[PDB]
Amino acid sequence: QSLETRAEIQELAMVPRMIIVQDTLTAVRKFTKRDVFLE
Amino acid sequence: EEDASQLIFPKEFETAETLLNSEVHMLLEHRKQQNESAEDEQELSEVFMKTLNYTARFSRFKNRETIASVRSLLLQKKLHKFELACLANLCPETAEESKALIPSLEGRFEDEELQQILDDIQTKRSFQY
Amino acid sequence: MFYHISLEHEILLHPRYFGPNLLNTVKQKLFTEVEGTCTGKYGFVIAVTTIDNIGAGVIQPGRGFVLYPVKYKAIVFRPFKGEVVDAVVTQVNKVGLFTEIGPMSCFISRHSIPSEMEFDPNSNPPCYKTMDEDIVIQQDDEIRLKIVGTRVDKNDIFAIGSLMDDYLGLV
Amino acid sequence: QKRITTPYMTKYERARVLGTRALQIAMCAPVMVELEGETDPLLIAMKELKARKIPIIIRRYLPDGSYEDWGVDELIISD
Repeated sequence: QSLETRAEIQELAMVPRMIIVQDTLTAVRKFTKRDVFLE
Repeated sequence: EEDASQLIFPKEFETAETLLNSEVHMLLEHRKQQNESAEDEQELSEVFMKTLNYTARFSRFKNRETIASVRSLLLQKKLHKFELACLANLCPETAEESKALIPSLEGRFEDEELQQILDDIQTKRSFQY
Repeated sequence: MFYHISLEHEILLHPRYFGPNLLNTVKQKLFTEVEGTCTGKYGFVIAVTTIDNIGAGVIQPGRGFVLYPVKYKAIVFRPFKGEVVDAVVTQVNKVGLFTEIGPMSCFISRHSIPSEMEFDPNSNPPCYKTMDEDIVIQQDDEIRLKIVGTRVDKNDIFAIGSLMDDYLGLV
Repeated sequence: QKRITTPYMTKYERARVLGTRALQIAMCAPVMVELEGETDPLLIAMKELKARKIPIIIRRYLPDGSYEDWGVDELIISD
């Protein structure tokens, strides 16, 4: 509710400052394969 | 747990110095003067006005010289600060009057010496007429 | 009784007063919070003489209000228990004399009044006069009384006096 | 003077200073820097820190009881 803690949370407690799914890593390996060609 | 007759009261007031009713009027007048003209501020509180009339009505001295003379005269003695304003404010007529009104004085003041002090206050206090 | 003291008061200042020379706003604010009030511990704060110093303004977390501990010199009216002081009568009733010791009001009970005194409702204005008629206490009469006890109510000090002790009366 | 704390400003100090200032700005507090249409209070305070204008003074309490008054402008922020 308070603005002060809201500002603090967005500055240090956000997910980017805290830190991939398995459905993307498997496709990433296939994506970077030399065989893959994109039109 | 505090009693003025036995000279028992909160330790904070020990450092404080007592003031006379007439003397406080001067301090209130100084406060009144600046507020009235020096600064544009809300009118003084009703409490301030009430005490101003009380001090003025019971003021026993005309000017600072009379107030200072009595303060200096009583300071030479071993009078306690609480009795300093109490004796001057009350203005006991005779020595017997002061001791009954002020039990503390009876402890360290004789019937003769104190009489020579109250009468001195009488020579200093003046009436309007 | 009037004394000279140095008190401490934490002043709450809104951020709206963070403009230039904000210390002036703090100084003038102190002339309204502790001025004209009646603390139950030190009595009525009738007036403020001068300001000693202003401490550093600490910002309270979450609240956002900066707290300014300021020291000032003021004169208080603290009625000590068992102290004899002059008083002014404001009204008289069958219950007893109603006195006024400066800013506060002190009430005198009928029992505390000497038995020789007798209330007179016929006389205009009412005044506790004894049968001998030697001493009479009218309204706005300077009388001396001894405060047997004092009680603090609703941020105000109410005093109870008595005239049983010797030399208490018109003199 | 004789200050031994790091010249830089910690992340915790930066978050609190901006948060407290942003709360103050939302309470009709004056803004030192020029206003160019930034409505959100946090943005107003963020540029104030960049321009080194925030009046807030950080009093870092040492574990021994001593305190050091470090100004936000004096401290070296990271942008």
